[PDB]
Formats: sequence, C-alpha cells, structure tokens
Amino acid sequence: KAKIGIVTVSDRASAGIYEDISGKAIIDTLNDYLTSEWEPIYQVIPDEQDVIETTLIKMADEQDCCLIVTTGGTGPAKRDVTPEATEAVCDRMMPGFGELMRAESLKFVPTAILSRQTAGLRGDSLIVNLPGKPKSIRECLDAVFPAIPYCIDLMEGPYLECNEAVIKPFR
Amino acid sequence: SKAKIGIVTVSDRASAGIYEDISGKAIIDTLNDYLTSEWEPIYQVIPDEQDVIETTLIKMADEQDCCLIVTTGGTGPAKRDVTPEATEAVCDRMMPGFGELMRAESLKFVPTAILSRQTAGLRGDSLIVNLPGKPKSIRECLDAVFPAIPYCIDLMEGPYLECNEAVIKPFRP
Amino acid sequence: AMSKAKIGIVTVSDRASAGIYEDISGKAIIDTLNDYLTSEWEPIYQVIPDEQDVIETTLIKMADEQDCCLIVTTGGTGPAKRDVTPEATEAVCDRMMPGFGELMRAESLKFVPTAILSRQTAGLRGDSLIVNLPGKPKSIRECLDAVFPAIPYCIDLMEGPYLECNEAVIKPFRPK
Ligand code: NA
Ligand code: NA
Repeated sequence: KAKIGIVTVSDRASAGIYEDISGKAIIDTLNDYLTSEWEPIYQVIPDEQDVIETTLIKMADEQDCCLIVTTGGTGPAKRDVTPEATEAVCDRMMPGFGELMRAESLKFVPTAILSRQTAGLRGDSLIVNLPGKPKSIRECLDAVFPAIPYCIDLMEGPYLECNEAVIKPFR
Repeated sequence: SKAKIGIVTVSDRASAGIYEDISGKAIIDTLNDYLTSEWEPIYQVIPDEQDVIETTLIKMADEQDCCLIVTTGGTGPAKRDVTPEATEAVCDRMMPGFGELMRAESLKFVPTAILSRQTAGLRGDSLIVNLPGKPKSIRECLDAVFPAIPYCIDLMEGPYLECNEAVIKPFRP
Repeated sequence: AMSKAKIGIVTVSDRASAGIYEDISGKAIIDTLNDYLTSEWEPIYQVIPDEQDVIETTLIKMADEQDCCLIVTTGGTGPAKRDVTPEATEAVCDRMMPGFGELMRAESLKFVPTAILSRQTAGLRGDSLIVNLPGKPKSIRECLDAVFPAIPYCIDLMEGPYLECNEAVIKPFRPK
C-alpha cells in the first residue's frame, strides 16, 4: 500500500486557519488521479526550516512515504524556506521537475521565474515542492505527475495505478 | 524608500581602461527606459577576480541597500570567467528561474546560449542578476526577466518600482 | 588549437565486467562523432561498472592525463539508486554548465514525460568539457544533435583544439 506525504508549510495555517485549501487541493488531485489504494500522511507546519527538514525526514525514513509533496514557502520572501529544507534532506536532486513546473507556470505569469520550487530524492522517496494556489497545485501536478509512477517503480516502490481518463502516466 | 540599483561591469580590459563601457551603458539606458520612479545607480568597474567581485556585491547589498544588483561580464566557460562563482558565494539562496529564462531567451538566436553560466540569487533582501555582455543581448535579457523584478522586490519589502508601461509591464499578482 | 583532438567516451554499465556485453551506446557515440567531425581526432574509450569511484577516476584520467577536450558519458543517469553518473560528474567538475541539462531534458520531453526524471548534467574540469548523454542510440543521436553545435566554440574558449565539422551533417556555431 502506497503512503504519500502531504506537507502544508505556512506560519498562518500553523497558527490557525478556517481550512487548509492547499493540502485539500493536493489530496483531491491525488484522489482524482489514483485508482490504486493509497494513504495520506498529512502535516501542517510553520515556515521553520528545521521543522520542515524534520517532517520530511520522518515521512521518508520512518513512515515509508514513496512520494512527499509540500505546498508553500517557495518564493523570494525572507521566511520562504521550503526549497532549502528540501535541498538539505535530499541526497540527489531532480532538476527536471523545477524546470518544467516553472515553464508551465510561465505560460500564465511572468513571475513564474520567482519560484524556487525544487524536487529531489531522499533514499527511495521522491520529494516535490508545489505552489500554494489550488489552481496552481493542480496545474503543477498535471505537468509532473505523469512521470511520477514510473519514478517510484525505479525506486522499487509501490506500483501506482491511475484513472487514464483523468491522467496518463508513462511507463 | 528611494531605490538603489547596483551595476557591476566585470572586465580585466575595462578595469585597465577602455574607450567606453557599452555593456554598463546598455544597463543604465534600459533601466532609465523602464523606470518612472526615481532611482540611484551605483556603478563599479572591476577586474575578473572572484574575491573582488564578492566584495563589490556584498557592499552593494549590505552597506548600500541595493534592492537590485546587476552584473555584466565573466559568465562563460573561459578560465577567468568567475562572475557566477562570486554571485553564488555571496547569495544565501539561488533563483534558478532566472538562469533558465535568460538562457532560453538567448537560445532564440544563438546555439551557444547553453554555454552561459549566468545566474541570479538573493543576498538578504537584494536580488542579484548576472546579465550578458552585448547591448542587444542585455536589452533582450532584461525585457525577458525584468517583468518579474518589481514584484520580487515588493515581496522582499523593498521600494516600489514604478515602470513606463508603454515600454515594460511588470506583473504584480 | 593546432593540437590533435582527443575525445573521451565512457560507457557506464552494470554489465561492464562482461567482455560479451555489446556496447551499442558507446558505438552510437563513436559513429555520431565520426559523422560530425572532419578534423583529426582520436577516441579514448572505456566501458566501466556503475561504481562512482571508478567513474570519477576514469573522468579524471581522461581530462587530466589524456588531454580530452570533450568527454561524453552514457548510462547511469536516472533516479534508480545505482545510477551515480551525475554524482561522479559533479564530483570531478569544478564548475557546472546548467544550460546542457536544460536543453537535453527539453529535447527529450518532446517525446516522453519521464524526461524530467533525467539527472544528466555537464560541467568543466579545467579545460575539459564533460557531458552526460542518455542510453539509447536514437536518444544519443538526438541529444548530440541538439548540444553539439555549441561544443566546438566551448572548446575554442578553453583554448583547446579547433574542431572542424562535416557541415552537411552538423553546423557548429562560432560567434565573434
Ligand atoms: Na523512503
Ligand atoms: Na583537461
């Protein structure tokens, strides 16, 4: 059974928010994509690099998350430290992800180039930084998820199966 | 707050004395065309020496409060091209989107665009961007990336840059 | 510049230990470079196992002892744990050339969305350019077609040999 980590990074949501629209967008998108059974491991944390690092390490090392997706804290603002935390915990970066996510975003907004979203591997776990807006989250995942089930196969993880009328992963 | 913008021409030849710094001029001319808000250029010509480039950038960011610093020169595969190493050394986090788009923009016209090591990053609240050498390329490069720069500076709580929208339209979401 | 060009070709394979392994990738590289070049050059060719220390050694020998102006690798550039070619390349290079990885992934993403899984990179060690290529002969050729037009000029800038090409097949770009 596949375990997928979902991390909402936000001082605001950590302090208390009516709802977590970002985390929800990730869960709903994954539910739309996946016909195979999967289990979300979900945390809401503040913009604190040490905490983000700890959370990702726990998900990958102890909770066997084959994929971990983060949302928030990827811009130029002083407290946006999610990419740094990601780089800190991953041994092998995946530069193709950031490239594509920015390229797709750039079709809409020239500020796409301000995103420091990245991705990498910690051991057998893929970690991908997503943006904050639900619209953007779906657009982002639509672009990169088709490569993800195959990536997990190559890491000797669970075989993810998709609703091919919603998304078509290449293998 | 009154905006200060650093302009660094990196060049052994220029540092020894040349007729005119056309790359630096291209930067200042373009920024003049873009900007309606008042701003102060802080300009330095320095040699291709990594440590000197580092010191120059650190001063402009830390002491002179430059919200944007742009460099021209020293960004290819040649031994003495050390502007990107200097930029990476002084920045606390990189802005990979800039190197991507600047290469893509240059690649429109020259296959050797992929040899460019031009990059960008943040040192505290200062954005540092490595630009190309030729005036035509500098303008095309700025046309491509500058639309994102005023919003970047807004996010770093810096001065509000105001632009001539007939010339350039910065995006602010 | 007048000096005879040496180009390194490194095949990284989990079957390298077997003399009966048929290296179709290394062959595709050699064949491609022969199609491309009209100037005199010599291939320096090694098939090696996917052991990062060995890949590092091979690259360093080719760059530092055998005067290879260009070294191309094939194999070991995906997300699997055993794929350590980019780490070796990063280890031996003193500065990276991010434009190569961008272009190669872009040329590949034209065909497969798993293009973003490639960790192929490129860098300089001293005056030697090192570029990670893919595995399949078709992908190897497509890759080289995309990036090789910038390579002779790169070598010119590092004061290496002047490479000359068969312009019926590939046209290097050289600016002022
Ligand atoms: Na794991
Ligand atoms: Na060398």
